[PDB]
Amino acid sequence: MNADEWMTTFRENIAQTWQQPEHYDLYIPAITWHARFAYNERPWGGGFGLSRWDEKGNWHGLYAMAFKDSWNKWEPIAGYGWESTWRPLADENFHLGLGFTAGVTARDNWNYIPLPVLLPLASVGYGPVTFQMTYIPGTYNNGNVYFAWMRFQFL
Ligand SMILES: CCCCCCCCCCCCOS(=O)(=O)O
Ligand SMILES: CCCCCCCCCCCCOS(=O)(=O)O
Ligand SMILES: CCCCCCCCCCCCOS(=O)(=O)O
Ligand SMILES: CCCCCCCCCCCCOS(=O)(=O)O
Ligand SMILES: CCCCCCCCCCCCOS(=O)(=O)O
Ligand SMILES: [Li+]
Repeated sequence: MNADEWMTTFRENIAQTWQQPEHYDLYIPAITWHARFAYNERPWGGGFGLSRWDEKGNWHGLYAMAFKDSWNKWEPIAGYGWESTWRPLADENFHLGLGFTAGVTARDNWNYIPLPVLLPLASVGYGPVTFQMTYIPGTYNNGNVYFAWMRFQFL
């Protein structure tokens, strides 16, 4: 795909989620686990966002969250999320998704200097209740971890 076009469509999709949002979400960090067991830490925090389901049935969100990181220091993050969404069952309320988030975070490790974030997203949910997650890539201490939250859609 073309990058000028891609960029305008991305920017467009962000602006429509801010200007014409459909719902709010409550984000409740739930669980982290490692991808390569030889896991279950439970982060404290929370967040809020705006979201919509588009004409293709795909999810868009703008969010702001804060959680305790792996040194038990507050870690804020804000960004955009998108998922390609499928509703494969007879009850259309079940939804499965895969996508990405782009945003900015900051950590105590680096004196809260802002850091750009680009990570994958996946989710499964029923109606307004969704278990959604990311994966932090890295080989050795850096990452290889999943982080999941409950997302409760309201209004
Ligand atoms: C509770 C959510 C907070 C999320 C982070 C802030 C989003 C900033 C605006 C994005 C839309 C860009 O604005 S627009 O004027 O181009 O449409
Ligand atoms: C860089 C900061 C990002 C915002 C985090 C929210 C701070 C609220 C104050 C709780 C202090 C600690 O309270 S405790 O519930 O953790 O004991
Ligand atoms: C739709 C909501 C999306 C929420 C995404 C949460 C990502 C948190 C981790 C940021 C990167 C941290 O990188 S680190 O290597 O410094 O840990
Ligand atoms: C937490 C796990 C997320 C998994 C995401 C991948 C979902 C792929 C589903 C295809 C749906 C079936 O096809 S459908 O065309 O009938 O909808
Ligand atoms: C639409 C009517 C109002 C919403 C209440 C639905 C409660 C769903 C709880 C389970 C979600 C579990 O996620 S699951 O999709 O894997 O089951
Ligand atoms: Li709404």
